[PDB]
Amino acid sequence: SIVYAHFPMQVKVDGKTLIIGNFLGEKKPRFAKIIGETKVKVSGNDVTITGINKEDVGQTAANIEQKTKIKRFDPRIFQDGIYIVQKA
Amino acid sequence: MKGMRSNIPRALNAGAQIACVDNTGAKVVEIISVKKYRGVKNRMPCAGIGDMCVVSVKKGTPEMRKQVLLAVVVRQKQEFRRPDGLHVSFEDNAMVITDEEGIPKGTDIKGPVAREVAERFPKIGTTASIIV
Amino acid sequence: VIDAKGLILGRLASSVAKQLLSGDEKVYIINAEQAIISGSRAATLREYRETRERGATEFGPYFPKRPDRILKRTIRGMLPYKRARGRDAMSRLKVYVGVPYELKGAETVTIPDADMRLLSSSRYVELGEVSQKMGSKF
Amino acid sequence: ARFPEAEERLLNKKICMKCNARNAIRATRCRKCGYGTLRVKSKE
Amino acid sequence: KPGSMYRNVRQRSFTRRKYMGGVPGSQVIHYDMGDKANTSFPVKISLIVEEKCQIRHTALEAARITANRHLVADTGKMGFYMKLRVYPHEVIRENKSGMRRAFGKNVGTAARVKPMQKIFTVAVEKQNFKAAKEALWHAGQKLPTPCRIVVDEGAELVQ
Amino acid sequence: MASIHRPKRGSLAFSPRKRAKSHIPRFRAWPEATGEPKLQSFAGYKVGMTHVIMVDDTKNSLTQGMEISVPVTVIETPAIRVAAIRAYAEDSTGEKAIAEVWAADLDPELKRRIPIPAAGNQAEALENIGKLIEEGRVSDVRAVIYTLPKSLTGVPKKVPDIMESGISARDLGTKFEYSKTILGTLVSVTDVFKNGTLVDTAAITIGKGTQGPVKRWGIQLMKGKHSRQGSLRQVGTLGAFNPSRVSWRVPQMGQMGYHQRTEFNKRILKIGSDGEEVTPEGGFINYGLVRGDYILIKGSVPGPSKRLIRLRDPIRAKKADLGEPNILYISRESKQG
RNA sequence: GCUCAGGAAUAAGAGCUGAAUGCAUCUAAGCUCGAACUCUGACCUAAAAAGAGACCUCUUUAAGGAUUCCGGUAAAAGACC
RNA sequence: GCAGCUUGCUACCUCGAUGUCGGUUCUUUCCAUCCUGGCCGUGCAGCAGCGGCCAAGGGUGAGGUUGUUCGCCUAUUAAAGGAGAUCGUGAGCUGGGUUUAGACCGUCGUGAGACAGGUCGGUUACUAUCUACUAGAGGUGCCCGAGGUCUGCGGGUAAGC
RNA sequence: CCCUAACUGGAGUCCGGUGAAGCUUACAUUCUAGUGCACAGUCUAGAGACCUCUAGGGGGAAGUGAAGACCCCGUGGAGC
RNA sequence: AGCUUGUAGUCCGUAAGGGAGACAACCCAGCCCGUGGUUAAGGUCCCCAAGUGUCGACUAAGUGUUAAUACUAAAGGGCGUCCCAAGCCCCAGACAGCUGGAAGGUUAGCUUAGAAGCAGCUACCCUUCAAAGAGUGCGUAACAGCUCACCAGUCGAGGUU
Ligand SMILES: [Mg+2]
Ligand SMILES: [Mg+2]
Ligand SMILES: [Mg+2]
Ligand SMILES: [Mg+2]
Ligand SMILES: [Zn+2]
Repeated sequence: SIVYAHFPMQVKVDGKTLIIGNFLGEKKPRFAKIIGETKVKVSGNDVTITGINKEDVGQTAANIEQKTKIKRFDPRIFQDGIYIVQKA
Repeated sequence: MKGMRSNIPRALNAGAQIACVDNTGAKVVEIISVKKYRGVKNRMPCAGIGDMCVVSVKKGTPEMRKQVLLAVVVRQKQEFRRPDGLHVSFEDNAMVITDEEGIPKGTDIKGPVAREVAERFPKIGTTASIIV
Repeated sequence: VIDAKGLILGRLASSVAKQLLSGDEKVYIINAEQAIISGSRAATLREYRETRERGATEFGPYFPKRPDRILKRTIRGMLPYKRARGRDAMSRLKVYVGVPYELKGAETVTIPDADMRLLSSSRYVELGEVSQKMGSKF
Repeated sequence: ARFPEAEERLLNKKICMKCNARNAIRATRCRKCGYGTLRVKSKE
Repeated sequence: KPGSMYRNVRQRSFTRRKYMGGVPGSQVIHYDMGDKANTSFPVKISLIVEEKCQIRHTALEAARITANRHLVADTGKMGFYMKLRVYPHEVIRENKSGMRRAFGKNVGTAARVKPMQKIFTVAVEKQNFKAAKEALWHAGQKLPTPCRIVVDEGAELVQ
Repeated sequence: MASIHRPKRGSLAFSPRKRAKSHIPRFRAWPEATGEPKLQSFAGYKVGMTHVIMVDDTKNSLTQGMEISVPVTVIETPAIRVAAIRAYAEDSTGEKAIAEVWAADLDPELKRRIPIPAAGNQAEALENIGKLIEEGRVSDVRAVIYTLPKSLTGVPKKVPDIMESGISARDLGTKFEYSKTILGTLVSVTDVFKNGTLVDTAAITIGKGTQGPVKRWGIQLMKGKHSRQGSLRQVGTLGAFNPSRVSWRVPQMGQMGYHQRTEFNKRILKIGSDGEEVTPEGGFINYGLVRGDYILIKGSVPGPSKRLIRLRDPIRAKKADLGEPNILYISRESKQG
């Protein structure tokens, strides 16, 4: 699932990567790799990740979550990125 | 700070005495240190045109005398080259008492000042009369 | 010729050293880049890194980087290479990375002792991995 | 901004009280030093 | 001085009051704790020593204080009877020239022990046994020797 | 002891500092090909220095859009001849030369360097190389070129200089075909470099002979009262008590100059054809005057006048395509007085 | 006047999969990221690398090398061009 | 408990001599991290702090008093870290202090004299035998004879911060 | 002094003539750790090293000069 | 303290030869010369003579591969792993989960309005049904539900101190 406060996000699938643009006032968009044939689909404020390999989908979700972590502030007041509402 | 088009050698040396050329009330100052200068071993700090440096008043009015202040160099006797190829030099070093930003305490400057300090510090440019 | 495909390093070196010293024709170790070194990954890498960067430039220990050079150096230690017997023995050893053209299709034999099948667990690394971690193109 | 998922995956973990390593919830032993006592990540 | 300065038993005993001089006093005030007038505690555990050594009186005082605090906090003021056993009879001397007439002068008092010799003893009910073990384990932490806990009486009750 | 820290004197990335074993710079690394086939190098002879007035066009620079004065080095580049083709094979122990085919026609003055190869196998040798590449043994191809210094006048020598270059393509077959096409012909400097591009220069530097530690490593003299006690330009201490040896990293005296050096990201400002456009009154000092085609390089170049300069396309360039410089005035004043 | 990266494998650390201990768990196997560090890539030197090298050309009473002679891009003597 | 970087304890080596303190020059090592790189906690809104973990690649300066180490002070600075190397370094330098012979002041002694107190003055020897290192040459070894062009076992780097 | 640079004359470097002295049990192309009267080029275990020659500054040979001037000892002296 | 001063035995001093990496005094041995043979200490993967020896287990750390020894790190901890014994529950059914239940009353005493299970006296808040509470926590002015403790259906073999 997606969450944001002020800066809307442009999650766009392109090739074997997921590009995150405009994350917390971001000019250089971040890159998340896609492992295996794990087809991902973006729809509003949620992402669904299909696949036949359990470790593959798990690692893809982990990469997507780990790329979008803001690492210089307080989790109380800044809470943005992509979070897993349900494991594989 | 903002880069200068020209290239300025660091002529004046920490320990030098300059003749301040404004109407603030001081005649002679003593360069103590140069802002934004690390240095290496055994090297004395040095300052050139358009360098903000802390000084000490040696000759002037009693209230101004014995005061640590900030000032920049507006002229120097050591030659430096223009962007398009030419060398410019003066007969004497000079300095003006200012603040951290660049506002000079004096409202009148005597003699010419180099145009590069005029571009770096606009206030010195406006307060001056003749620029060469 | 001896094929170093899946053999323990010290066991192979000890057998080859002894039967060089006994006095015979020369010996050839081929595929000296997938020999096994039992032990955990991190400890092996740490020990070989410390061995590599240990000398002084003029006269310090110059530990080699190439895999066959490492195997030759390992055999060099089980052998009196300063004496005449040891130098003659060292003159009859040739360890090759891969398979040289002249030894192509040659009849092979193996040391039945040094076998990775004779190992309790799966805690080992291959020699080429350490060679590449030390920065060698082979 | 306090949202459910962000607090779920950000500040819902226990902290080792000696080396400050963060652990899981249903735990009683630091995974890296084994210290017995674990507190909880500070709330608001 | 540090603890390990006077902890080994290498030399003879030195305890005759009437020959030496000027021994400083002690800090441990009471050697019996808790309900002295009670005699009906079915469980009697104790802290024993695993090696010969010398214990300063200050260490004994610290151990007694900590055990007292724990036991009173958990078991209760009338639910136990602690009793220290070893009294410090030895005397400690610290040289203070060089090695010229190096014989020392009295600076303190110590209590020698022997392996498997009881130091503390706590009596409790059945419901406060774990608290007794918890209390006796902290007391042995201030003590200069390895220590183990033995349940002397009512072993079948607890075990 | 409260020690005052100081960066080390001189660089140990160039040691040992000994005389170059040859008078011709040798290249250790060739770039990656990113275009149509062509040679990756060229050769020439240094003449001297001048300056030009060019409208500044470096993007984002402070002085953009205004006139500036720039020092430039003029380099004479007579056309070179591609004299041979060499094939290399890859294995465990690195590349190994496996074949060469020479051109049929060659300059008679090449006999001063080596005896002239005789025209034996030309078509059969080339088809031999082709069969080798067809069976996937050959990995790369290199060209052998030499210069023709007899046309110049300021360079006394009349014997060619032989060196190996590299072809730039995206496949071995393309390199072989291009090498076959260009074998035994004359290649002009314009066929290798485009005006305004960057290059890398290599050459042997000026020789100073044996020099002491002060001028060789730039150590400090003796100061104050110590300046008149017997040791002024000698080094302070050769080492500590232990270890009982002099380290190789201590400054000492020896050869200075005549090493091989490389300069990065020098821009080409003008490809000329007629020498009258650069020759000052009275000619260059100790050289003479330019007769053939030349090339202008922004900045300085290692080595003195009459030294061979090798050029190759950039190996660590950053900036994108720059463009053709706008030269307004080229100084032809006398270099003398 | 010029003076970069990019990549590989990692430390602390952050995760995925996962059982002993049905659940849960960053670890016990296994896997993914992760530093001015390490390696590679640039750069200088290097067949006296004793496994003492490869290829080509010219020629074996020759090819070719030295000395003499006129010099300097080199130079303490030698060497080098 | 660790280190041997302060002072003690001992008397194992050196009295037919191993040239003292501090500073200067130049090279290197350790990490118990002052800055630069990466992380974790917070009684962390932001800025800036506080505490801890990995990391020794680079940096760690200029001045006034004092013989000083140490320490105080000044204006900058990203910061102006601490130790080891015969308390690194006198066949490299200096000679300010201590440690000879001269003299003055105070205190001791009846006196010659003394101070562990202060002050002024006061010679710095040598043509490098061996080894190590920095550079330059002549041989012999491998090799058909000669020349040329290469590869790269290895060595070095901070080449940038 | 920052921060060094160019130049001049005498030495040095190279060639001809003349022509000494001082350290020296022996061997000796070394480096690291240990051991040993606890500060090893020669011992123990490793690592390196083809030989000869020229120039150069002094890291080491606890480098050479010299029966310690500091401290103690002698039923040794001298002066006061 | 490889310190200082005693005592019994044996040694070095004045003691070869064999083994300990080298080792004044540690182990075997006290030694006229020459030849053959078997053993002691100690060893048997290679350096290096003789075992890649046999049986039963342990260690995963290159820990260790170091009789004595002036040459070898401690308290404390480990749901790391290998064993012994003692208790407790147990296939008519123990532990971890799947589940819901935790309803009677209460909104406990509480002045601040309010600390209404979670500031501050009390006591099992139900005669009663597995459950039902004066009760931990997300929530929580107070609460409230969500529900802690605490039992109940459910799997299906050992669990636990
Ligand atoms: Mg010296
Ligand atoms: Mg007497
Ligand atoms: Mg005897
Ligand atoms: Mg013996
Ligand atoms: Zn922890």
